[PDB]
Amino acid sequence: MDIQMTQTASSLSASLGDRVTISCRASQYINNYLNWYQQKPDGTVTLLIYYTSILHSGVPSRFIGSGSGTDYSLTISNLDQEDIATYFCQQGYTLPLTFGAGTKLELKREVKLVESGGGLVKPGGSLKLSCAASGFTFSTYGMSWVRQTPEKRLEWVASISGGGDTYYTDIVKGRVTISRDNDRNILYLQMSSLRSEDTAMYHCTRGALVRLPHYYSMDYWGQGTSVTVSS
Ligand SMILES: COc1ccc(-c2cc(Cl)c(Cl)c(Cl)c2)cc1Cl
Ligand code: NA
Repeated sequence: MDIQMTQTASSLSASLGDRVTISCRASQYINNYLNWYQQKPDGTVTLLIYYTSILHSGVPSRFIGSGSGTDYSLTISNLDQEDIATYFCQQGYTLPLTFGAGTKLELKREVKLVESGGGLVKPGGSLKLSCAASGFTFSTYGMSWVRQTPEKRLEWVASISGGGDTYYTDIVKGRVTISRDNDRNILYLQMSSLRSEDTAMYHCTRGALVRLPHYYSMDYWGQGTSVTVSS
């Protein structure tokens, strides 16, 4: 069954210099295969921590990731203006990949992925999303689509290995097809028979293999392309 990730706090209110702790609970054991993402106010998503406690490139040791079993946390000390953002945890232990609903921090008082092809369609319509990749050896990396719903949740849609193996979340199976062109360095999502609940911003992400056989982090995110499905 699906692993539910729970972030009990939807927002925490803090002052500059404060220390804040964001909880993340898994509904079952995830073997410490927990990633944390930061989404800035402008929508940009970056990887923050992977494998519970390993800091991603560029992240200062003011951030500490902790936890085991089902109980995890992210602590940010010496809170800075640049930390005002929404933080999401994500388990990478079993499919479907699942995210917590996010915890916003509020104050009191190179590699490129570019998505295109979104649009507005009626239920039952079709769209082809594209993600142009540059700045890395595209054919060696797993790639994914992750959508952000109007309620601001992150939902994994599909992933494809460098060699073309594919994986989908159940609710899109048989309705979308992920594919890639390793000569043109483009990732695709063909969407058919669209449904209203598919309305979301679709982000393409690069997967970094953390531990075999298939524990990944999403180490780079595009800004997304919007899909709207309306009667
Ligand atoms: C059987 O379990 C799995 C199979 C595949 C993937 C998976 C996750 C990501 Cl993010 C990428 Cl990019 C890829 Cl290519 C595969 C993950 C799991 Cl847990
Ligand atoms: Na507030």
